[PDB]
Amino acid sequence: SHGPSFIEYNGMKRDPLLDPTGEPEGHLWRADDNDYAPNSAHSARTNAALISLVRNEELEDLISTMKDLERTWNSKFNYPWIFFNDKPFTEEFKKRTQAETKAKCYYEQVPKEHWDPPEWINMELFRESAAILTEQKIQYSDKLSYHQMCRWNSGMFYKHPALKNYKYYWRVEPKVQFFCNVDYDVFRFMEDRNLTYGFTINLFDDPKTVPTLWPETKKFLAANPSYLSSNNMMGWLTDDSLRPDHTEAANGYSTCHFWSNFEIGDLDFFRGEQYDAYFNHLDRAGGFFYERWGDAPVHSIGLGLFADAAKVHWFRDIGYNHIPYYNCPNSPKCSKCTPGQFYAGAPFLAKEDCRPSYFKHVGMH
Ligand code: NA
Ligand code: NA
Repeated sequence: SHGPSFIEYNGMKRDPLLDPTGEPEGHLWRADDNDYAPNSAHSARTNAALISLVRNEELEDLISTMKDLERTWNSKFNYPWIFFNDKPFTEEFKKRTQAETKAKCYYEQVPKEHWDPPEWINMELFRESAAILTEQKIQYSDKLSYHQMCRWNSGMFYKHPALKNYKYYWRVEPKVQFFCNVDYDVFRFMEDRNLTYGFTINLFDDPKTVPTLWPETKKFLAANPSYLSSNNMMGWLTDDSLRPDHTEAANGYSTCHFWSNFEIGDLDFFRGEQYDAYFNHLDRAGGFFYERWGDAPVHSIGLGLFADAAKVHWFRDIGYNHIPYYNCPNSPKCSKCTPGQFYAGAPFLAKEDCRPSYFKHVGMH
């Protein structure tokens, strides 16, 4: 039912999002039953934050996003927002953002050591490979800052001092929509079930951004044979049954990833020995700069090799859009999205959905 449609792969045959979509099973923490007052010192909030890497120039898009997340969820639960940027935030940014929430907002700067390329990266080699990716990649002109963002999301955000006393994060990107009321504390949902990571969308990537990522991953695994988890996603990570040319071009990796612009995650997974050693291996290999290794594939591979797959959750009930893709469930809590419509735009976008592989090899839990 949830398997692949072919005409050539052309997306999902029957999207599970069409099924009546409700809340997860088990105990759920409700706002009407608990102290979630924004300034209460004895609230039901766990140690979690909404986080966003965002520039001053993206303020208007951020405000639209905050309005959706607040209306659908955070106006009831009042978790804090923590904003990150390599430059200082303006007073206008601070005033406008804090005006959209009753929760506390924090404004943080990424340190130089978490943003500047590391010493071992040769900037001439960077510029040469960037010129080639610029020539090859569709609707793409390279910038150093894209690579710095990917590296920051991959290995640095969870080392930031501001997050030291936090265990969970919900990553939010400046220009996104949320469509569905969510009436339970998602952070404590994760905590009570010892969940590691939550996603809404699962996509193929551009193999040109990651050609040596899987080869470098295999080198890391050969050097650290005890790191591979028992409940791993090797079948999903190495699948070639939907788009075999992607898997060939990325040298053994399907390119499939959790679409990391949305994440709800356990910071302590990424801080752990296994994932962080993986990140540092990749950091030394140089592919964050000499290629364009995305934080999405890097997170997805890390989770798929080192996490328990039973602790990774599809948040099917969180209606979500980041252009051009959607997670829109069939629920009366949602509005202004079409249930089960994966994409908006030209029909060639349909094949970018990797959930039929993820659901086969890992599951829909
Ligand atoms: Na309450
Ligand atoms: Na290009």
